[PDB]
Amino acid sequence: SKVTTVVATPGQGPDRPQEVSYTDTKVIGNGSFGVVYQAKLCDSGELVAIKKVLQDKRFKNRELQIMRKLDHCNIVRLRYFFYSSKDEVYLNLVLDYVPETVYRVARHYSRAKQTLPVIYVKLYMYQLFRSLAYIHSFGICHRDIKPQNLLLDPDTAVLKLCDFGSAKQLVRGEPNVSYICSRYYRAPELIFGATDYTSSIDVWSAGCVLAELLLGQPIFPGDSGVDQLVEIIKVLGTPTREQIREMNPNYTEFKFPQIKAHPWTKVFRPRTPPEAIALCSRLLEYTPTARLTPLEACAHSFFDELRDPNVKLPNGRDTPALFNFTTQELSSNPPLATILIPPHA
Ligand SMILES: O=C(Nc1ccccn1)[C@@H]1CCN(C(=O)CCc2ccccc2F)C1
Ligand SMILES: [Cl-]
Repeated sequence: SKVTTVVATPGQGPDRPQEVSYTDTKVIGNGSFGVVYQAKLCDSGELVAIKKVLQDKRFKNRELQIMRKLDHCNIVRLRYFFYSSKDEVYLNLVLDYVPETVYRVARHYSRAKQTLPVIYVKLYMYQLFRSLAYIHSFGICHRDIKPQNLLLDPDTAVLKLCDFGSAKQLVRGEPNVSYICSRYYRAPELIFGATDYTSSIDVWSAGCVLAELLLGQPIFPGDSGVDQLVEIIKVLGTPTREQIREMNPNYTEFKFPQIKAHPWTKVFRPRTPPEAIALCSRLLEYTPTARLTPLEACAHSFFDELRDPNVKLPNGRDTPALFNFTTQELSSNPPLATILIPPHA
């Protein structure tokens, strides 16, 4: 029956603080940056996650500034934020609580020697690509796409991208650090130490998630960058000098095993949908500019089942909102609306 009452600022809308009381506070992880609590809002009884992070006095929090601009069905919702306190200041991000992650669901299937039904692979990957299409339209790259950062409501099948702690607006000409993004999901250009990478690193990472959901395990594992590259070269083949330059190591000797392109069909298990494999090959490309855009991925034939008017979830419910595209979200390529928004929508 303990209640904490704070004066917190809404995430969206004008900077107008209000009194917010929450209860049933409990720790649900230490996210390196700080602690993450779960709580229940007294008024509505809705569950929230509170991400407590040490506030730098010098500059405003980049995660916060990005989160306040974002408003999308497939991105974790910032309800409130407030400051508290050691004698240092802590920023608290109050987020809509989502009970599961793709990581946890995938692992349950994995250690039961089962593959996740393709319907869920389609649903999760499509919603990820929508979230990426949205943030990329602002020039914002996530830079840490991985199964742990993909929240899931198992009932509604709604996926929400979270953890914008590494997220940044990439401006052509300005260099960016190459040591972001988690091991297994790092694009080759990042491994090669490129600082002139684009939002297409997120597409590579998304491709790694797709393959993982199909395979039941990470496609490019390895404790070192060298090990990872070998696993990449085993699938994609040895990168041509042309492809190397576009990834952008520049100065640093080449010298990889001269291995042939292992055909994509033999990578996955026998009855893996051909379109799933086709999609992978167009996401996991050496040349960054050669990779599909998020919006192009959404319109790929692998997701056709989702656009079928009779499609429903295995639990009987309707699919979540898949077609409520905005102008912002479609700006990369508006003509695609004729595929993305089907007749019945
Ligand atoms: O954290 C969650 N939801 C959430 C978090 C932040 C914002 C919205 N929703 C769920 C509830 C518990 N989850 C977990 O994966 C276990 C907790 C956990 C373990 C290790 C590292 C971090 C962490 F949060 C996923
Ligand atoms: Cl599920």
